[PDB]
Amino acid sequence: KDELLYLNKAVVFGSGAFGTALAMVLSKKCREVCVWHMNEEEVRLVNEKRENVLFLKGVQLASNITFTSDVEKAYNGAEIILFVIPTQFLRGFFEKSGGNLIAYAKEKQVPVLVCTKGIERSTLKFPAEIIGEFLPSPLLSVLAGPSFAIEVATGVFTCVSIASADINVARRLQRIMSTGDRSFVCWATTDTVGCEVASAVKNVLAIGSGVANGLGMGLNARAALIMRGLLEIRDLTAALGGDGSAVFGLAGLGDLQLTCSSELSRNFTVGKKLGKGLPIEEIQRAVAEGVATADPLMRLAKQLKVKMPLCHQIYEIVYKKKNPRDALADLLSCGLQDEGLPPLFK
Amino acid sequence: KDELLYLNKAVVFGSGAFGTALAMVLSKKCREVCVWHMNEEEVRLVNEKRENVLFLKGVQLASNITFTSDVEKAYNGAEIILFVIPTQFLRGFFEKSGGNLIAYAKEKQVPVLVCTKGIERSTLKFPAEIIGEFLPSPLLSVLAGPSFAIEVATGVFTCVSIASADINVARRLQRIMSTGDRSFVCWATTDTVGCEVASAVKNVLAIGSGVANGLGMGLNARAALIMRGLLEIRDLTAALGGDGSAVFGLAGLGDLQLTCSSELSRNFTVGKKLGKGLPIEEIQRAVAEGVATADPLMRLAKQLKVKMPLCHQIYEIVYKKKNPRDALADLLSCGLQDEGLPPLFK
Ligand SMILES: CCCCCCCCCCCCCCC
Ligand SMILES: CCCCCCCCCCCCCCC
Ligand SMILES: Fc1nc(Cl)c2nc[nH]c2n1
Ligand SMILES: Fc1nc(Cl)c2nc[nH]c2n1
Repeated sequence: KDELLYLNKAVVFGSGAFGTALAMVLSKKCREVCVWHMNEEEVRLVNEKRENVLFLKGVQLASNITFTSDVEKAYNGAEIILFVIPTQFLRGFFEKSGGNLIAYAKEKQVPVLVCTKGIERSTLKFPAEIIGEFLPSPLLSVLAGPSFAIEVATGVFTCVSIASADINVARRLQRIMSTGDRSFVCWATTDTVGCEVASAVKNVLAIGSGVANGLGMGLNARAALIMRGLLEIRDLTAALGGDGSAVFGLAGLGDLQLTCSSELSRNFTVGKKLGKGLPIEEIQRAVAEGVATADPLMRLAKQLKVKMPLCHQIYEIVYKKKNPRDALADLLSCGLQDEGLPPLFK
Repeated sequence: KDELLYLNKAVVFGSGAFGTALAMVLSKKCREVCVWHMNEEEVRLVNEKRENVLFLKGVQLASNITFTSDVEKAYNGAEIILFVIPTQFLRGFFEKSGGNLIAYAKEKQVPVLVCTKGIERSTLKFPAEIIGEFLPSPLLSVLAGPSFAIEVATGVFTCVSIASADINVARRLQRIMSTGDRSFVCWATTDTVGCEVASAVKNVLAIGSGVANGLGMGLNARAALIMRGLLEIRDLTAALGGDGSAVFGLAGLGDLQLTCSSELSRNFTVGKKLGKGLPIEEIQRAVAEGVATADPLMRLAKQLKVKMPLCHQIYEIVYKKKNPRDALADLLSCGLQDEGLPPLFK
């Protein structure tokens, strides 16, 4: 059924740019939308100026969006729950404040949409997997795709995929998240692993994109990094048991090419400074997702015996003061090779 | 063998930007490089100013690159032949001036590299297929990948794929085209059809990218157009008997994302003006490859019963004065769907 679903209430845990942007999306499909933010003082401010001046300045929030520091009131009555809490705080949130939330979600069978991205350092697990330790899979879906927050928040045409092991679960969330004016369109897929992998790895690759630019390279190089980088996402996805159908879709190449072409992003800028010879210490003044993700990514890759040429070199440049130019030469020391892509048709 | 091959002579038929750029690449692997250009008066000019002021202004040609209007002297002694002659002139060139050239190529078993891109209107065939009517396949390879001419001509890091039904043929051309400083790296593949399809369709899609921009959309939209557009390249490739291994590689998504992000390209500008409501007649002052390719592409698609949503709508906007906004709505009238990508791993 391509018929949309409207709800009475939606709750979004995570007040970042993406989370706020998604709250704007939901304000067009849900009579009420609550956005949980821990700092009460800042919550009042946001509700007063009707604008998330903290992480989405310049965008006026719909009048039916209300920020709150009260976890209980936040999810109370919600018919869909979105998690956009940073990876490092995810587990702690559930242990310290998710008790009743979890019970409610299970009791009322409320759909949960995972929008958090990254890799937990202690377990090398992805967001949806972490959340899966507290909530059952039947209620878990992941949202991923080329979706700059500003564009999503202001209703500029955007496409994303919704992933769930059970495609029917994804299709229902697809009916909830897709907007009436077709400005936010969702596509269903089963590849939850591919989505989480791509969402994490793209940030590391984006730093490599920055490096290439700071190294004097142009757009041909960026296109090659994206194409060869996507294969690393594919290989890691396979090793993690993912079906891989999201790799060459919106969450995979779609989001990857977008993220690697965002020259003003912190991942890019950090990479550019690294390509220009600046030491990481000096650059650190700004925590780019790519920097934080590179270590656990490398450890997970090693643990699974997955070779990730680009990501490995990016880790060396960022963590082992490796000279960008030398890293590049090492990458190319492999010699002439075949593109390494299987045929699609026999 | 990852060991490079150097030659005494190389000839490039086609003096355009890409052809000249490739001549620069060859000047680093071939003692002598001839570039055929029909107009003798212009040939003398280029050789005097040692610069292709006609299609690659600003780039000084290597001293071992010589332009010429003499087809015979051009290929005489060449150990590799590149064709970059525009599609519409390809067949006529072989009929009127390729007689001895063809004989020589067959006699000496000289490798031929097809760099021309497009669709011949009269036969709806691709460049390598057209050339295949005069020369045997064993000697035919195709070059495709994200490769802006200026960057290639000046040695800025670039990656491309070399396609040949017989992978061993591609691997040898890969040893010839790849440069000693690893600034131009070639990857071998068998998907000649996918490469030719992607190279032609990308220009039509680039116009759609322009439309999206002139329509007020942002980068999320562009990323979605690239991802969904790639599927049209895939489907058409399948229908033409291609193995498809190039679709998600350098010649496919690599070149596509690059071509769709070139905001200053004619395909983009034409698309932008169309998205802004300007009639094609008014815009035409500049023949964008996308405009010329859209008609034969649509006719070939219809002939093979291949649905190409984006390319079809772009054809309507360009040839049938269809309102960009209406085209967009028609594209989205399909309703909620699954992403439609098969799993890569079982
Ligand atoms: C980290 C610097 C940016 C690199 C520029 C892109 C180069 C892409 C080529 C990758 C080839 C990898 C060889 C496979 C082992
Ligand atoms: C031609 C205008 C540009 C369109 C902007 C990109 C939209 C991509 C969505 C395509 C969906 C196609 C539905 C499949 C039939
Ligand atoms: F952001 C953010 N979110 C949550 Cl949930 C937190 N818990 C402790 N610090 C935290 N910071
Ligand atoms: F460009 C270009 N190339 C060739 Cl080969 C031609 N033959 C006739 N006009 C032509 N224009």
